[PDB]
Formats: sequence, structure tokens, C-alpha cells
Amino acid sequence: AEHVRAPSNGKIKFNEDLVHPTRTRHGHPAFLCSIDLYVTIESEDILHNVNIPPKSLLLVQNDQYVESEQVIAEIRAGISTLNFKEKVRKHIYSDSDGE
Amino acid sequence: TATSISLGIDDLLTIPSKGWLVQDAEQQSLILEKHHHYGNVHAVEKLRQS
Amino acid sequence: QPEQEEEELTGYELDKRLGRPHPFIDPKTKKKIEKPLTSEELWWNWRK
Amino acid sequence: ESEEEARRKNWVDRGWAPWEEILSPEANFARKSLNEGEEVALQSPEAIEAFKMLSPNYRKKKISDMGITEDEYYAKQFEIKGEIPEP
Repeated sequence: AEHVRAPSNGKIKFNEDLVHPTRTRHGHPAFLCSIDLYVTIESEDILHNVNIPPKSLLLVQNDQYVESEQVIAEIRAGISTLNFKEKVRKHIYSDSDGE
Repeated sequence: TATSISLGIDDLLTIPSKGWLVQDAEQQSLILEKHHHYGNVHAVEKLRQS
Repeated sequence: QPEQEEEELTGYELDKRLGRPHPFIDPKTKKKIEKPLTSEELWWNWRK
Repeated sequence: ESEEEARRKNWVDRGWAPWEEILSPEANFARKSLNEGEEVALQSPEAIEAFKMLSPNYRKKKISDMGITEDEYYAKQFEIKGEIPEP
């Protein structure tokens, strides 16, 4: 629900040893933090640090240049959603003919 | 009555940065839609990301 | 401290204290960031 | 019916054949990552390897770790798996 965004333009520097590889729901490659981490934004003048320990999905890599107001992590809304699971069936339609 | 407030066309102001957010959103949507055709992602993911 | 005088010798700090037109980031202080990961090196989602 | 019987039937009538299906890295990772779950930590070794192979420098370093030329890796990509018949 809550999306951590970049304070300013610069490089994202974080230690990749504490983060474990994962796959986002949206299919992108990502990193999951099960512990508290401190990311640094090497900007022109100042630096910035933010992260959430229980559930953080980090969508960015180390030494990556990012611009402002870009989604960096997802708090993942670690608080549990109401358990009203509804299962829906979507159908894939063929665009062209063939075997 | 003394102040006579009124709303105009140019008076409606948009957040300075909108051309950037919409542009990066549609760029990400394009990249996804390309990859979908290559087999890197599945429809449910496309639906969700969108 | 009789006749204490405090002033900004550089023009940037003087223009910042007075309020005259001046850049937000001091060009003196500005330092280039070291090269970030190339577009090729990024994951597909972020590639341009 | 049984899986073996079904495959036999297919080979006899429909014409099924397990082709190579050369894939991209982005896809190999997709095929070897969706088997575990979602937003879950990758525990399988091949999944972690496919995740690491998404970087060009990692691949160009792994190809040099084993001592293979630039064309050798591209030739090994199009390799026939499975049991090969005798000459």
C-alpha cells in the first residue's frame, strides 16, 4: 500500500549480502528484506536513508542511478489483509490462428 | 460579496510534475507489454501491474 | 568583542543571505557522482 | 490412462516431440522461478543461478571462469539435450 519513493536524484548504495533474491508479483526481479537495512542516496550535496524491517520489497539494484519520485520499495502492507480470498478465472484468448 | 471569488480555466492548477509520472508509467507499461509477447511474464502479472 | 564584524567573503553566500538571484546548489561544492550501472547492466524493468 | 501410455499414444498419432526450446535468460528465470511461489525467497540453486545470470557482466565473468570463448557459449546454447544415439 505504502510505496517508498526516492527523495532526490543519485545513486542507490546498499549491501546485497543481507537481502535475499525474489520475484515480484508483477514479475519483475527484486530483493526482499527480512531485516532492517539502510540505503544511501548519493546525491549532489546530501544523502538520505529509509527502510522497513519486517517486510520490504526492494525493487532497485546497487549502484543504480534513480530520479526523484520513483518507487523504490514496497512496505508490502505487512499488516495482514482481511482473509476474504476470492478466486477468479481469467481466460487467455489466442490472437492468431495455428497449432 | 466584497471579495468576489471566482474559478477560472487557468486558475485550475496541476502539480508541477505530472508529465514525468505519466511518462514513466506509460514507459513501464510499454516495456511490460513487449515482454509479455516474448514470454517473460504472464497475463495475470500484466493485469496486476497495470 | 568590540565592533564585531561578520560578513560573507564569497559572492554565493552573500547572495544567499541577502536573497539575490543565485543557484540552489553551489557550483563550487558540486561534485560529480561516480558512474552508475550502465543501462545494459540493469534488470530489464529498468532498462531504457 | 497412464502417463507413459498417453505419451505413447501421442507419439504414435499426434506427433509430439520434446524439442530443445532455446530460451532467453529472462525467460529461463521465469520458468525456474514461478515453480516456488510468489514474492518468496528463492531457495532452489538453479533459480538463484538464473536470477544472477540476468546481468551481462555476471555472464561474461562466468564464461571466463570455465575458460570458453565468446562463440563457445553461443554454440553451447544450441545444444541437443537428452540421450544421444550411438554413431
